[PDB]
This record gives sequence, structure tokens and C-alpha cells, in this order.
Amino acid sequence: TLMKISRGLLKTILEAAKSAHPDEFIALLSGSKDVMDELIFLPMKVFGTVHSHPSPSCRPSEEDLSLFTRFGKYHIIVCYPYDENSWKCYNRKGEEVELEVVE
Ligand SMILES: [Zn+2]
Repeated sequence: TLMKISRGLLKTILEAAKSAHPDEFIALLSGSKDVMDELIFLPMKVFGTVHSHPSPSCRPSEEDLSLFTRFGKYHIIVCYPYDENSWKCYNRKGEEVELEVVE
């Protein structure tokens, strides 16, 4: 039904963002059916993208708006301090999307 993201994937994303800090982390999202459970690193179906911001804001940047139009329908933004409440998901049009974590 409605797309959800696995807890493990979320955790790996937050850890990768923290490790990239102060630089931005960027990667592709994927999975099977209705669960995001694949992380694809940059040098198959693509659900979307994920990238971080070294500051406390998850608001899409001008560039992000351009990124959202190319890879998948779900685009996650993770921001400092990269805890479980520092990310948001957006769709190709930059609108906010509700992405629940699997039990
Ligand atoms: Zn950005």
C-alpha cells in the first residue's frame, strides 16, 4: 500500500550523514514493493534520493528542487544534528510527504 522506510535504512542514513558532516551526504533510495530498505551509493528501480545539510534545516534548497525531478518520487533531507527527528521527505514537486517507519 503506502510506502514506508525500514528502521535499519533510516539508522544507516543518519549515521552516514553524521560521518559526512560537515560535508553533505548524498545517495539513492530503493527497495522492493512498499518498503524502502536499499541504500545505493554514488560512484534497478530508484525510489528516490537522500542527502544532508550541515545546518538545522530540512528545507529544500534551490538545487534540491532540481534534484527531486530526476531520481524517483521520494526525496529525503536529513539535517544537523541528524537525530531521528532531523529528516523530512518530499516528492518531485517539493511538497512535504509523510513517510512512516516500519514497526
Ligand atoms: Zn539540499
